[PDB]
Amino acid sequence: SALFDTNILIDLFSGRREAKQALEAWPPQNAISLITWMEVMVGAKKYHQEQRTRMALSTFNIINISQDIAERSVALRQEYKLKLPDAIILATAQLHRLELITRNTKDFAGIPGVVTPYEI
Amino acid sequence: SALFDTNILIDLFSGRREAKQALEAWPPQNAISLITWMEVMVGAKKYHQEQRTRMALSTFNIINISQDIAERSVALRQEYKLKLPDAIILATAQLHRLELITRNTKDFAGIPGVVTPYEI
Amino acid sequence: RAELLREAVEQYLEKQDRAKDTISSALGLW
Amino acid sequence: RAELLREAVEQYLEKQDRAKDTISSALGLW
Repeated sequence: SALFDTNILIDLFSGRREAKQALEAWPPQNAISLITWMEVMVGAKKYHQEQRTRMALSTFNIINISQDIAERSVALRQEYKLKLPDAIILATAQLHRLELITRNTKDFAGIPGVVTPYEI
Repeated sequence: SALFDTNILIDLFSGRREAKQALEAWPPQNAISLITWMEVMVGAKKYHQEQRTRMALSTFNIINISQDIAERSVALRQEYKLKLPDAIILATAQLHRLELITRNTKDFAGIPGVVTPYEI
Repeated sequence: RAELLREAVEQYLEKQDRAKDTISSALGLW
Repeated sequence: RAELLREAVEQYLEKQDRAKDTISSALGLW
């Protein structure tokens, strides 16, 4: 019932228990952006886990970028002064009515529908 | 019969005749990535042209990101040492068998299927 | 009966334990 | 006849002149 940003997934695969508890705090049918998928899969190749990381990611609902999301991303970038991939993920969460779970307080604080589960 | 990178389109809308001649050098049914669409539309809002820029962009074939493109983008990033949005656009061009027309020599030189039409 | 309940409880957990299995296997994978 | 030709030539340009019209209208739009 929630969308997860790249940073948490990276933390998970990197062995942070904090990330494990972030995912467990939300019910299955958890979603990620196709961007997050690509960003994570890049790390999988570097650490040579590509096959097993893919099977783990495939348990997530993986949301591609519609033009709905494209339109919203453009708007959100101006409104919230966001980097574009941040905007696309935020747009993805909004249109599917999901809460955005992210470690980024800097950019996303003060934006409704955003939850920062942990810091360090 | 070709895919155009963001920089040329930005140049066009910015009144560079060099960009006009780049587009004219290639036949209609020219394509752009959905990324390029978003990057350009961001500029349209800043300069308040959003409506008219959209009608111009709609003449392009606008290719969204399939998982084919997602897979290829990941691979190309490692191989060619590319920034990810560069990789996605290159992946988009390859899978649709289009030449990539771009002002970026720095990143894309030595990669087949890439044409740099002009410098300055 | 219900008994429609309790077959709600499962399948309701797992789901929540492939999830736990997916997550736990994913932790420190790299 | 052909005459199948020359109705190939047009519609073959435009296309190439909405394109020129699209491009020319887009130049310096901002």
